[PDB]
Amino acid sequence: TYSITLRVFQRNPGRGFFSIVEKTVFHYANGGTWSEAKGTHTLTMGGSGTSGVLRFMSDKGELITVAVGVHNYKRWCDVVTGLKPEETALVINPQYYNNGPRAYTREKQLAEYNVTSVVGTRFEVKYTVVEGNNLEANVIFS
Amino acid sequence: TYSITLRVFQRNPGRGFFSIVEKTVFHYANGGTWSEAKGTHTLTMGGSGTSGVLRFMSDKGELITVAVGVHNYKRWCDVVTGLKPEETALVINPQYYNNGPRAYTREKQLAEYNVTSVVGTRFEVKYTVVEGNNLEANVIFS
Amino acid sequence: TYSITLRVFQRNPGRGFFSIVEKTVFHYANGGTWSEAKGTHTLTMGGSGTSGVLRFMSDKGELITVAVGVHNYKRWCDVVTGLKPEETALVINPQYYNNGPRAYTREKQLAEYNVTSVVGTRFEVKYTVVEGNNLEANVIFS
Amino acid sequence: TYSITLRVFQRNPGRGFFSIVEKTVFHYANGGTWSEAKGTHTLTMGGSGTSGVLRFMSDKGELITVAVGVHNYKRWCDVVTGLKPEETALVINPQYYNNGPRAYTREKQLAEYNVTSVVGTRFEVKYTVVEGNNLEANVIFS
Ligand SMILES: CC(=O)N[C@@H]1[C@@H](O)[C@@H](O)[C@@H](CO)O[C@@H]1O
Ligand SMILES: CC(=O)N[C@@H]1[C@@H](O)[C@@H](O)[C@@H](CO)O[C@@H]1O
Ligand SMILES: CC(=O)N[C@@H]1[C@@H](O)[C@@H](O)[C@@H](CO)O[C@@H]1O
Ligand SMILES: CC(=O)N[C@@H]1[C@@H](O)[C@@H](O)[C@@H](CO)O[C@@H]1O
Ligand SMILES: CC(=O)N[C@@H]1[C@@H](O)[C@H](O)[C@@H](CO)O[C@@H]1O
Ligand SMILES: CC(=O)N[C@@H]1[C@@H](O)[C@H](O)[C@@H](CO)O[C@@H]1O
Ligand SMILES: CC(=O)N[C@@H]1[C@@H](O)[C@H](O)[C@@H](CO)O[C@@H]1O
Ligand SMILES: CC(=O)N[C@@H]1[C@@H](O)[C@H](O)[C@@H](CO)O[C@@H]1O
Repeated sequence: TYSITLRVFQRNPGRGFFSIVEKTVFHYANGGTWSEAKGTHTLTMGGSGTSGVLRFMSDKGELITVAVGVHNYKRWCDVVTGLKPEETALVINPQYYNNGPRAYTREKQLAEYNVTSVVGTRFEVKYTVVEGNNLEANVIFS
Repeated sequence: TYSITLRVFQRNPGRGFFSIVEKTVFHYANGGTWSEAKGTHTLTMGGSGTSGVLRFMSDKGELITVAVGVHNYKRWCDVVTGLKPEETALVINPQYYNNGPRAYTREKQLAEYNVTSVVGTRFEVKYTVVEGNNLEANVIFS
Repeated sequence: TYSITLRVFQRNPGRGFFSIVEKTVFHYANGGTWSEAKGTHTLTMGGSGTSGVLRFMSDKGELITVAVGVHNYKRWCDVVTGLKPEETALVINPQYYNNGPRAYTREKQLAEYNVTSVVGTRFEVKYTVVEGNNLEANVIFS
Repeated sequence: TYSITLRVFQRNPGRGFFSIVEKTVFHYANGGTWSEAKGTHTLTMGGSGTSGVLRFMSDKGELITVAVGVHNYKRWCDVVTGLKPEETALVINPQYYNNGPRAYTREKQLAEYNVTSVVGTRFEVKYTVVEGNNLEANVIFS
């Protein structure tokens, strides 16, 4: 099994406050499950080769997704911003597979990624434990 | 908009205790979002014609999904039991659409549904507010 | 240290639906902390001789407290029903100590307790692991 | 009635990550209740003259309390850091009343407060809606 445990940091009240509105798990590698403990979020997966997505909405209406997973035994991540209401995590998660338009990002096996949305919100995913089967990352909104 | 607010009742400790492991929203009708308040769960959707799925796992390992949505201005529900780890909510939710194998169940526009899993767990979804745009249902595990 | 992990089973929609409105920890035995994981609640305490209280409110306005702790190396529990709004958990938890009016109930060291309230709600606390330092109980509203 | 709604912003992973371990409500003004919605925390109180406390613990072991309430129709707040395990919120909340050692801080009726702890964690409470019965504040750990 692989697990990825996420801690969500929110830095700047001027951007609003984000909460989870959707959590998906892709079906490869015997799937997996999201759980919550002590304010953190863990994605537990049946092996290497799958992922999950958290979609967040701010109290100012902004929609963004955070994807994390393991590809060929190495962690990966992505953040997609500027989403329309119909672009749910259910739409987004599969786009990393089956030659979809986000596969290239999974293939990078990134330990960190940064993006600013068009409306000016900074997002970062930074793995703090980057190797092995019990991975850890901070997700930072600013 | 349509909303469906769910209250989860668990009746029988002998079946174990269930918690949410995934929440999806289908992309029709401008999508929608899950939220939590006072121990309840609300799916807020952009109009009639979409749905969302909660997947639950018990502390005894059982996996089941609960689907709720609105089809042609009437509520619907379903429960799928006996799921394998790879049959995530991300797999299940789309199966109600595009002539998928669960579409017939959405088309029934049920205000209640009952099923017992092969391992003996009873599940019921029962709408308590069955008309209008602010729907309410109890989800009962036993 | 001692821990008590609680699973809350709400059986009967006719009583309405309860959510937590307060959680206290008494200061003996070097105190302790409440945490949440996978829909459960754990009180971790620094030794034998302290306790914590969860207060619940139903969406029909009913207020009740559940107390759990360890007294002379044995678990105890209590449920107080029919509470007024001014009777917060902060009021109730100390009443088990300093020769307060609920001390006798702590002293019973009960592994199960059943009480039905003035509005008809049935409450049960039943420990499923009743000995040792890693205690487990079901809290059932019916 | 008065309500205070809190949004918790954790800015700095270097301080570790905090989660709630206790929530108390003082018994004046007919008491009150904590609730959670969309990742936020609301204390609802029966009138002016009471308060509640959230205690937080970081995954590095740090214990701190945030107190919020209404005194003579004006909001107040306080943050206490460097707490010992025996100094539970149940100990701290009453210290603002009955001529206790923190009463002066309540009496200040602060709309903002900044304190940095012995281990270097910066805390700020800042009310964003500072008048009326529907109060709002950001709680920032940095
Ligand atoms: C071992 C491993 O991670 N295998 C994965 C496989 O499961 C699938 O995700 C594929 C997608 O292009 O990428 C890899 O081959
Ligand atoms: C108005 C309405 O609910 N329309 C829906 C549409 O959105 C889609 O879900 C379709 C699937 O067969 O079922 C209906 O036509
Ligand atoms: C060892 C042990 O549990 N000691 C406790 C002590 O901590 C205190 O709670 C007292 C209350 O009357 O009951 C016992 O003596
Ligand atoms: C109206 C009002 O806020 N009254 C309060 C009262 O309830 C109590 O908290 C007291 C503490 O010294 O401070 C004020 O007098
Ligand atoms: C502005 C923005 O959010 N762009 C995203 C980018 O972050 C992401 O890596 C890519 C692949 O999923 O899709 C979009 O280009
Ligand atoms: C035993 C079991 O869970 N059967 C489910 C049924 O409940 C559901 O309505 C149907 C359509 O989704 O799929 C399966 O037949
Ligand atoms: C009806 C009711 O809630 N009675 C409670 C009882 O359960 C509790 O054990 C006792 C001591 O705390 O106080 C009250 O008698
Ligand atoms: C370093 C620290 O946490 N000091 C606190 C201060 O913040 C608080 O206002 C006061 C009254 O409660 O108690 C302590 O002096």
